[PDB]
Amino acid sequence: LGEKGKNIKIISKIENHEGVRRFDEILEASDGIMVARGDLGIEIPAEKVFLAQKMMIGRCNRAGKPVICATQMLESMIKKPRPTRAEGSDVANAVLDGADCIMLSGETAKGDYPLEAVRMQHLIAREAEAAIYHLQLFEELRRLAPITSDPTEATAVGAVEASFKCCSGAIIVLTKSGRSAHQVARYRPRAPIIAVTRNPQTARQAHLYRGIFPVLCKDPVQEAWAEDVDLRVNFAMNVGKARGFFKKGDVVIVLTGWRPGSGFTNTMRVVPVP
Amino acid sequence: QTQQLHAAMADTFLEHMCRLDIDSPPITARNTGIICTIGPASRSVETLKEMIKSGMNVARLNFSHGTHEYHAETIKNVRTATESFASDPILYRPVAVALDTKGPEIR
Amino acid sequence: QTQQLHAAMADTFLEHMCRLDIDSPPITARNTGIICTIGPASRSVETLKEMIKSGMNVARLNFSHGTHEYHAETIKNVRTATESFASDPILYRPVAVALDTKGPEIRTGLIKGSGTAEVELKKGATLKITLDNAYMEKCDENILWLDYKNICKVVEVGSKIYVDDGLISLQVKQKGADFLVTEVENGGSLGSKKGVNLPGAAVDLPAVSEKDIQDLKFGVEQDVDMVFASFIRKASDVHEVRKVLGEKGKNIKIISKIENHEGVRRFDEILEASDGIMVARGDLGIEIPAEKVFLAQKMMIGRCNRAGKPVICATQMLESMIKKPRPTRAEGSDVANAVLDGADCIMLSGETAKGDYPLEAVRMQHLIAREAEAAIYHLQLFEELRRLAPITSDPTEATAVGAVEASFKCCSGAIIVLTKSGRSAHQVARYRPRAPIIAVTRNPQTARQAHLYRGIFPVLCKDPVQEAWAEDVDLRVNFAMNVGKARGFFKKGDVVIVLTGWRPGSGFTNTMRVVPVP
Amino acid sequence: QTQQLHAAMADTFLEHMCRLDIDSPPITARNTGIICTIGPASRSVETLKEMIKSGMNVARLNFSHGTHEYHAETIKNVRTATESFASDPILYRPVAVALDTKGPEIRTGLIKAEVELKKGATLKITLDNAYMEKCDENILWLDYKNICKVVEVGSKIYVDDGLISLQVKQKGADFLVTEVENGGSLGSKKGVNLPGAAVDLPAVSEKDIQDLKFGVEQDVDMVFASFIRKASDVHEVRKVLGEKGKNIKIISKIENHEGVRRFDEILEASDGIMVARGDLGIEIPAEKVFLAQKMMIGRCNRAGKPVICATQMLESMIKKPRPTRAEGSDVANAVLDGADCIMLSGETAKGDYPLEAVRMQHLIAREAEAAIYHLQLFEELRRLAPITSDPTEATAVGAVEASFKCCSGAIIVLTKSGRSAHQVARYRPRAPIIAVTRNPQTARQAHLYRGIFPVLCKDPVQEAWAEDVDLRVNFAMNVGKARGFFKKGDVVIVLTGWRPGSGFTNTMRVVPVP
Amino acid sequence: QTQQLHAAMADTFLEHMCRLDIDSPPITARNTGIICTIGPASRSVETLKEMIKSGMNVARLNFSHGTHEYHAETIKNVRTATESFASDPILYRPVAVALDTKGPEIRTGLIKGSGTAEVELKKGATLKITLDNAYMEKCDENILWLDYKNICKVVEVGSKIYVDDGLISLQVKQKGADFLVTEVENGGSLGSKKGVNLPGAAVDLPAVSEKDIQDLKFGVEQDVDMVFASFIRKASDVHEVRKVLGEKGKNIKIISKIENHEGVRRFDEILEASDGIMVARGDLGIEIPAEKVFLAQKMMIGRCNRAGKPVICATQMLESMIKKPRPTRAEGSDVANAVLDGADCIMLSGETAKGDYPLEAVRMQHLIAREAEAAIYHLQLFEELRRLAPITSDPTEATAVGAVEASFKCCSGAIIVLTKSGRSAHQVARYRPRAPIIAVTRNPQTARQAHLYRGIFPVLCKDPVQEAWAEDVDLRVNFAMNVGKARGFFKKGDVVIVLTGWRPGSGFTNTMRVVPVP
Ligand SMILES: O=P(O)(O)OC[C@H]1O[C@](O)(COP(=O)(O)O)[C@@H](O)[C@@H]1O
Ligand SMILES: O=P(O)(O)OC[C@H]1O[C@](O)(COP(=O)(O)O)[C@@H](O)[C@@H]1O
Ligand SMILES: O=P(O)(O)OC[C@H]1O[C@](O)(COP(=O)(O)O)[C@@H](O)[C@@H]1O
Ligand SMILES: O=P(O)(O)OC[C@H]1O[C@](O)(COP(=O)(O)O)[C@@H](O)[C@@H]1O
Ligand SMILES: [Mg+2]
Ligand SMILES: [Mg+2]
Repeated sequence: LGEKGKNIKIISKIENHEGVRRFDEILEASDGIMVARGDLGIEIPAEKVFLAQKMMIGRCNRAGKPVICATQMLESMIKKPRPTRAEGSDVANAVLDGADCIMLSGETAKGDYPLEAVRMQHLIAREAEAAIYHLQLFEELRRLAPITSDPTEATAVGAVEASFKCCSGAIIVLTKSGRSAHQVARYRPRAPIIAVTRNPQTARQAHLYRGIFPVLCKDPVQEAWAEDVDLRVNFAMNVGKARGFFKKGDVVIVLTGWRPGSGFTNTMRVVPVP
Repeated sequence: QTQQLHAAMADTFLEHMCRLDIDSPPITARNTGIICTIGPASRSVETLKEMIKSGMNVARLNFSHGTHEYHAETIKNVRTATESFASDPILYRPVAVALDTKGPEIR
Repeated sequence: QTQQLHAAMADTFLEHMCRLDIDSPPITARNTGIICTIGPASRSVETLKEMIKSGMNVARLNFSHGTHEYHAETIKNVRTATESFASDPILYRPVAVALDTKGPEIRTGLIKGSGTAEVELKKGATLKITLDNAYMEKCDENILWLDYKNICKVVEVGSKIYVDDGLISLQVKQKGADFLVTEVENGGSLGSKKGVNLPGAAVDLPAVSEKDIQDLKFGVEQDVDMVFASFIRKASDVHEVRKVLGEKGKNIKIISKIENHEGVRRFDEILEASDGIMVARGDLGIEIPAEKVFLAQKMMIGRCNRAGKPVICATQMLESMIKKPRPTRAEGSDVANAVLDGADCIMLSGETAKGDYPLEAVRMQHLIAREAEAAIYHLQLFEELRRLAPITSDPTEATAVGAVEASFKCCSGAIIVLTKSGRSAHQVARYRPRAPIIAVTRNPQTARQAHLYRGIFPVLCKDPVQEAWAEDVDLRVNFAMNVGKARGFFKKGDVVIVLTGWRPGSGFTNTMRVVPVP
Repeated sequence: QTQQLHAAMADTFLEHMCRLDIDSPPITARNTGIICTIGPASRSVETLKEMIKSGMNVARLNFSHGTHEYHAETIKNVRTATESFASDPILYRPVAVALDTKGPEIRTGLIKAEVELKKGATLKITLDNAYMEKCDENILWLDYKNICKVVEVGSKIYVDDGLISLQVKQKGADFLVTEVENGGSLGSKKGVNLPGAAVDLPAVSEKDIQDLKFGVEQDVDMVFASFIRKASDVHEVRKVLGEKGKNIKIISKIENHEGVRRFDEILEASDGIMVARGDLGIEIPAEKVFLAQKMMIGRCNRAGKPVICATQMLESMIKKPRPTRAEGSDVANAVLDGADCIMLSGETAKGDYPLEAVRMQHLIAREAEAAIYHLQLFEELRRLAPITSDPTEATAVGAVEASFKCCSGAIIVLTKSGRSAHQVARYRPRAPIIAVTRNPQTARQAHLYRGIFPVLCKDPVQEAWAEDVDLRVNFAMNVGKARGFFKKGDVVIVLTGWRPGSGFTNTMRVVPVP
Repeated sequence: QTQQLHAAMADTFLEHMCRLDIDSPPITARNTGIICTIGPASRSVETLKEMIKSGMNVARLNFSHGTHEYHAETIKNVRTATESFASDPILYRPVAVALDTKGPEIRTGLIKGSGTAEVELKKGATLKITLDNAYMEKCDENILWLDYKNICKVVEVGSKIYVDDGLISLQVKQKGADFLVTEVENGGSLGSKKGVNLPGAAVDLPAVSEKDIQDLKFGVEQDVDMVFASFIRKASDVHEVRKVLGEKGKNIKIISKIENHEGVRRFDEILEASDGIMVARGDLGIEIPAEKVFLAQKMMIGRCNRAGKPVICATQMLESMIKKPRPTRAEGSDVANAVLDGADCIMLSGETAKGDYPLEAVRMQHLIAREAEAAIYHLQLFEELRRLAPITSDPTEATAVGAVEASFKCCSGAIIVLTKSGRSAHQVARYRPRAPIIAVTRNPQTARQAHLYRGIFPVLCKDPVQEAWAEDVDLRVNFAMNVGKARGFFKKGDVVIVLTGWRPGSGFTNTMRVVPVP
């Protein structure tokens, strides 16, 4: 990929026994992981795939790195407009395991019901997201995450804590590279993370992370930086209102930084929706 | 009563399971990203517009099959469909493009 | 480096997941019950012998189809296959017989006078629903007869009707006196005598039909172990089945199938009235939105685990194995997650009744169950079961939780339980030990009914009652030691937990012993 | 190697205990409030200067004894001592003044004092006064009119801080026929307790009224209200304080069985609670006091309301320069229980070693604060705290979470009324809460809350509000640096609001120390 | 609304605290062992009879003071008082004798020839310390003689010297040979033969002095149950005591007293080498800063609980009761917290040896212990003990944990344990049940030594050995049933847990029974 592709995310597909055995070193070198269950289920005994899936999702959640669950999730939908009960289960459990992304292959590439397959993944994901036991999940993520001096990590954990306490309709994050929004996603809030960015690649790459709902701000740069920041916050308020994530008077969490540029997110505000 | 909030408040995982409720509706927001492999069923601009509306976040291109010309056209169609919604910035959804390599294989 | 013991030691559920290891092999013991639907793919004595060898524990008879004569022959063949192994008591496996009722089903009639004919339905087309018996054997693309005379009373304009496992969907646009004008929403191929669902509707059909009455009476005559009662909506439905079984069938287990919105809403009263529950995902996934079925499954498994009542996960678990010798990744996942959820029993339907690979389906359920059982986070599971279980004066309950505790402490190869009615073994099962529960009984019904509970590996002792009671007890303990050694559950020198009582009879289990395998 | 951080990382409370380390030194910051009773051992300006230096945060004035003139002079001396440090605002420590009411006492007869008591005998108790002038083991009279409506045959009666026991054998009428259960030194006009009885004396006596009015005149920070039995008692004190004393904190003293039973309604009506173990340990069996102490601390922590542990904490220090091992244990366990403040009575009022007593409370508190198992404490506080829309509550919990994640040297909070700082304190961070205020009363009242280290900003109001906010943040940075809480480059949590005025704290910043 | 059962059921420790209830009365059974120092206030047969009735379990003899003749008489009186109750074996309470060594103490001389003569020392004043035995009897306001020859070689200039339980402090102003010159920082009433502490200094006195040898020898002759070894610094100190006791004292329990920095630092090796630990707070609180004592107390109790070794909390627990009939609130708190921390035993020193209210002190420890035992959060305690205790193949461990689990489940009135050496009962005590552990033994030393463990209520069976072993076992179980009934621990119909073994002799406990009280 070279210097020219240095910002392209590398997702390593784990496809065989070696990839599973050398998982930690692969994870550290990658931007994220795909649980490539198709080949994996040929490479290792089929009855062991759920072990490798839950191991990799767990380790990725622990690392704060995107994990994709892939292959045969709604396979019967290639030919039928409804999934089997095993398929509905599989989708729901991938989300409950903690997968950032779910995938469709033949269901959308060649099948008779691509839109029904997409819609079904949407319906299941959202049902499964409400069924997450956040109380245990957030306790465990906190207990297992290193104490660091990183102000952004501390702000991002503060934001998720606050979002649970006030039952917020969203966490609004201004981000240039996506990193601040990724850091929130790692702590798995219930509320959507509205990531406001002017970077179109950032907006696209943010879909790798659970709960990151990216919004691409097109509005021109306001004169006062504080006003340009407030403009982007207000943009996210407008998106949330339009999408029905929240209404006027509801509280949201807002993450910003103390100066322009990447790497300065250190401000968390609990704000009413105007 | 909404988004399994009764289950949310349980002191044990077992009680959490006991409280899962088919009559507790989810919130509007969906957090899990949806990746769709694009191929002949899903390649047209018109189908891709509906894929996006239905919740597609990432368009996967599988490089086991197809020419660069074929893939370049798919990518063009993805971008055409995506940008048809650019007129309203409030409602515009970003759509990513993923390249899935053939990798080392046997044929 | 065996049975996910590294994952077992984790302080968090998240770390437990991180530690799951594809190179950590399971124990030999498989705890989850395997229920197989018997049909033409699986009915011969010879096939049934292989089913049993492959891990079948319960033979399900589906009373939607077939005569009493057909069912009596299947039952006979099940018993023939089972008893062919009676020659070695150490290796003999008890096999239960389950009767699954038809219940308040709705079905269409014949496409153009044929059982196999199909027509296509296109999106947007008018299809007329008739109850005129003239069109009983004359269904087609334009006129569909179905067998529910009150359909028009319970449906309205804008109602959805689902035909054939909810694959075909209709919208009532126009309603007549004894007919319905519908528009095909989801089209496809329509064949004969397909299942019909009315998810919106309060369906007026009896809990226990006249056919269900005759079927249940036949079950008593045939000495069946359990009834899977279809479409249970309320406790009074369970009581109707119970009354029909009567004094003569009082020991037959009633498993209520939850397959509608009503069954879910009234779950608690149904559970209290039943011996256990089936999560009947087939109909359930048509009656309620498909994306909600996992919610209802995990709610019912959880509540059953909490009540210590058997729960079956059923339907489409390895569906693609009807046609293919290997399952899809969703199917592998589904089986593993039903186990991890807490299900006592997993089930096969079309996979064993009519498919091309019945033995492979059975084998696959066996393989997955055992892998998933090692992946259970017992540390949390046992803590939560204890915290949620009432303190009682019952000596057996106290002995059982103590035995389970002890089994975790010494990493025992088994819990051996002498039991007459099964209750003492059931009480152990409720606390979910890692180790198999070898339930030693002389009661053949007890041995068969024990497959309803996770971990209970029943052994039927056929040695005669030895005069000194202490010797008779030791004989049965030694029998279990021999079974466990032969099945490779444990070896000489390993420690096992042994549960007995202080006097013969029933209701006296109060003794827990930690014993070396001789 | 510091602050019990090894014990902090334990997965179980048992392993946490196993890891407690005498060679792991505490941080500089001490979070538990120290309340000192002022009396003849501690009343001089010069002694009070040392009291403050040694760590006294609150001067308690006991209104059981002494005139308004005496009390006015003590208050004047407290203020003289406190303000002698005002010259350096960075180092100045605010000092609160608490008025502890006399409350509804029951009293006896006269001696023209320690007489002989017939262990067994009988004593005639009437309300008309018959053996008024002489108190001998024979005949004794009382001031409590409604004695017979609240005590039955077989209800016990304590005399002289529980010293003399007596069981009621006959009513009543005005008369009471008794047996003697304990032998001791019978005084004159001595203290009477009625264990188990719901006493119907006024919550606010005529004396209490004059005292409470005097408190308002003297600008006291808080009232420690004696013998609170019910919510209506608290409302009475509140009404007596009136508009003029509307900002004075009411701390209800839990002194008997009724107060414990009606605890929830009392707590809801009060600003905080004192576990008044002295009277409580007479009214209820002594072996039950720890139950009521841990119940009340727990409920207060759950409510986020200040709780004071009081009475005999370092009792032997009245006569000795070191405490007993039971006393060191008691102080440490009150802190571990969750108490916001610890108190000194006779140890500072009348003892031979007041400064050593103060010093000892400060040393123990700080050792015990490092030994807290924050990991469990913070999980439990957050699980049990209501979800609300309140932005400051959400900000405060968020700040506490971030303080744990970056191991911050402090949580800096700008506060007008103290509420924002109180809201942080409720979640029990390890790091000190530097509460920056221009309100001198707020600075004094902040000592009621665990961890709140108040700093009184004297700097004038800058015209640009943003500059005035930054000025106060920088002031706190200077205090924290000077006190050795943190150094340049360390991270701290900073809490501010979106606009001037109380009620708008919604902003949490992770900031480096400049 | 009894035994804090509402608080018992709380999901959090914080809620558990919120639910503690002064109106919730404790059971009857008191689990925490009570150790009383015997001296002039308490050594009469008549007072000792009342100490036993009031709850004294262990009689501590402090060998800092008194002759062998004096101690022999005390021990004789303890035995006279104990044996006056032997007439009823059901009500007889075993009473242990503990020898507490002098150890490497430093003591002052006599004030002006007398052992009760007292100078009042002035603050700021000068005091000369000498090792010149000319002054050993002639101690006054300006001359103080110490018995530590090597004083000068270990104490530098500026060093702190503490006299009389640290109440008097002196600063090394002038350092010489054979003597020192100090100023009194903390003045006060200096008496005769008062303890001296050198917290800075590496004190080079022997672990086991020649006096300690004479004393331990005497202990062997007097058939003491246990030794409280003062000033243990290291494992080789424990090994020394063990070698001194020799073959003749091989069954005497060694309790290492932790009372200086080095002993805290070397805690793990000391614990491993000892039979248990005393938290000797008196010296410890002078040797290390007073404000650190609670840290060392909770560390040691925790590590002992984890090891399953007895831990004693000692010193000043009810100190004010020497002069007053009621304790201070700090003292009530201290007792309750030592129990809540997990101490097996609490101790009285001057409160029983020389105080005005020895029986009131004993009674108070009994009342507080029992209140605090109900306030234990057993849910967390038992979960943590399980999680932290190694999985082993040991059948007795597995049985003991099974037992405690069972006892929680059925809210049993007791755990009855037949034991020869005490070990099976010790193994149950390790897991901290709420219910008393009635340890039935024929071994009188076992019965006495069992008071070292929380919850073990030993009963000495006197009944002769029955020919049939099964009958002899049942006889001992029934004996324990009779004790429990008589003491009001339980009544007919209640359930109890019973632990026995499969054959006679130590090391075979493997049987747990849930039995109704006859
Ligand atoms: O997530 P990233 O890439 O670190 O970006 C977050 C940055 O965005 C901001 O909020 C706004 O920065 P810009 O105004 O430069 O876009 C910064 O204060 C903060 O450091
Ligand atoms: O589980 P159940 O039906 O109560 O049976 C357990 C019973 O089995 C026994 O272990 C053996 O009884 P039998 O000798 O009658 O077979 C009894 O002691 C015990 O009460
Ligand atoms: O704790 P309180 O009393 O609510 O005060 C906090 C207030 O202090 C501030 O940070 C500063 O307010 P002032 O400028 O009025 O002093 C406000 O933004 C915030 O609302
Ligand atoms: O605790 P210990 O010393 O191992 O003793 C327990 C022993 O006591 C018994 O219950 C009875 O043994 P005895 O009959 O020899 O006293 C044994 O079965 C068991 O092994
Ligand atoms: Mg069905
Ligand atoms: Mg000592």
